[PDB]
Amino acid sequence: HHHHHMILCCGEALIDMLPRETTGGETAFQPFAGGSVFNTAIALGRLGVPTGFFSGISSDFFGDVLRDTLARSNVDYSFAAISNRPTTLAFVRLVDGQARYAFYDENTAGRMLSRNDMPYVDETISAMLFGCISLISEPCGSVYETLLAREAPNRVMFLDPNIRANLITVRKTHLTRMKRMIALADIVKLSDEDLDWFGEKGSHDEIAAEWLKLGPKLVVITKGAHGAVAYTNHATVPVPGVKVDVVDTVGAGDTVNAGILASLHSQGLLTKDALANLSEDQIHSAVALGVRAAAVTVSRAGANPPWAHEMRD
Amino acid sequence: HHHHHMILCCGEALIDMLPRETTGGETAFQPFAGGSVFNTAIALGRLGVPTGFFSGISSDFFGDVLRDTLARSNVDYSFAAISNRPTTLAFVRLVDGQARYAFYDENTAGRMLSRNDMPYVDETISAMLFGCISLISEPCGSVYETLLAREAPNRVMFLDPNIRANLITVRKTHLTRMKRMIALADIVKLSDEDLDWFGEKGSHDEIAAEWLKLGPKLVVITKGAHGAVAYTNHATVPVPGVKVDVVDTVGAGDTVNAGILASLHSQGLLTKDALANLSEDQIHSAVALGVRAAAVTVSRAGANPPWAHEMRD
Ligand code: NA
Ligand code: NA
Ligand code: NA
Ligand code: NA
Ligand code: NA
Ligand code: NA
Ligand code: NA
Ligand code: NA
Repeated sequence: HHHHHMILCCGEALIDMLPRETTGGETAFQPFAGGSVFNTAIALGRLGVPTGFFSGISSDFFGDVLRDTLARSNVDYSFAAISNRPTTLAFVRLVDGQARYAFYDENTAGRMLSRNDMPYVDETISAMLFGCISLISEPCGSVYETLLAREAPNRVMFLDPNIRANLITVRKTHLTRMKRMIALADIVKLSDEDLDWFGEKGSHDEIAAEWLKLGPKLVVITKGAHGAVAYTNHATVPVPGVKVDVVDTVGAGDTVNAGILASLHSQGLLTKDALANLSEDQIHSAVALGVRAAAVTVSRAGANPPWAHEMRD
Repeated sequence: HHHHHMILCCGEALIDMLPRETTGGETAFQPFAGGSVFNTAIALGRLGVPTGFFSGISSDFFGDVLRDTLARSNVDYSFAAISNRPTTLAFVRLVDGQARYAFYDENTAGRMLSRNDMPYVDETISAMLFGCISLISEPCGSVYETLLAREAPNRVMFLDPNIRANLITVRKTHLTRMKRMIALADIVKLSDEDLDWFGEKGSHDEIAAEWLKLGPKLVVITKGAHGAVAYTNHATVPVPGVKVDVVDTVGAGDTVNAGILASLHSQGLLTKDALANLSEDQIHSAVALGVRAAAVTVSRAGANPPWAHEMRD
């Protein structure tokens, strides 16, 4: 009965433009489907969760790449708003030792979203997910914030404040905005790197405790190779990392999101009441699935999350 | 004395994003410096003509590619207006048999040019050059049109209406605008493909005759492999093509522009009076240089025009 309820992901869908060598031996940019909320919808799709995607998607050929990717991962993107504006591009370049970024998001299909584009949300939507860059950008951010505010009292809200300082150099109004978004979330997952960008005092375990009093019932901090720690009002759950050979980490965190949600969905715990009474074991299963799933992704030039027929054992 | 006068190119500078294969065996886009007026400035630079470039150039890394390319071809781009807006991108993709295009020009450094950015033009500027896409785009087009109108009475104007239907599907106001630009030009060069987009009656040789009455003293129609025909009020000059093995044709026409101008510059004929009295031989030398120079470009994945120390014999 809970099994057919949908998780509706709301946020950015973009193209990661990553440097590769041509056969001629020179630098080119290879287009990958991407975006944190997008990547999470894909991973939820591949895990067999009924998944929706609300966003602004272009009708150009890059938009085509995104819709094709969603469709092949069984994500329902009928919610999405299609226009003739271009697709967001995120450029990564290697200069000497380090990466440099260029964010091409002028007048895009994603950025120029409108209140009128807001989707109808009925009782078959058990949970919704929001991300950082789309919530912070203007004018689309106003739309997603509105949507989050409206449905927060009705449904499970998952928030991933993935700070991308490299894409958009972050300021206070961004940390200010994100902070007042946290209040509206039931589940919050962020990396230890993300949490540091918030200027808050104390231990990581201490910060999590403050946020649990702000409305979230579950806070998850991810620690790269070292796995993650999950915090609620009833427990703290360390989950060890998994050793694997890493090609890259694009979309790794997004897969963690998906595993946590898929497990809770599967366990039939995606209600506000059930999240308030999670046992230690239920928390561990969710975060562990998240970690296992991300193990696969980092292996093969992700964002390329695992199908559920992968991870079979 | 005429030898130190500068040709000032005014128009777009963009990045051609062309499909290549990665070592991994998949499609990527390789960034090339490009833009018709840009390509022409480069070629004039490499031919040893004192050359200027007025345009809108980004401060991002794509903008860096363009400034580096200009600098290494000895083009003076101090006239250019630098801002923090992104660089124009022109995507080409091969789908089945044919090419498909995507033009990414939202809120760019090039497109958002202003009246205030207009350059000071003194008596050391013998000639100026304008192109199509920048003259048609808004709001930058208003700026270039203004500039052309102001300096037309003072200096030699060269106009290249290179129609790019694939980049921007062309409408009447574009043909209307281009047409009323032609009046202000002393030299006009366009391809037979370009001329067809104008809906005008009669033979190509007939059309050229009409335009010569509109103000232009010299009209050149290029015919791909078959070379070109040059028209004035005193003569008609067929110039045969050159047989070469062609890698591509990006920037070919732009090199023709440069050779015509370089030759006239060298011959000391870049004045309104001298263009009104060109002999048959003087016309032939100019257009022939244009054709020879373009022979080199089409050979090596241009826009990559010849240095004058190439073409040495
Ligand atoms: Na397209
Ligand atoms: Na914008
Ligand atoms: Na966006
Ligand atoms: Na990966
Ligand atoms: Na940059
Ligand atoms: Na614009
Ligand atoms: Na432009
Ligand atoms: Na070429």
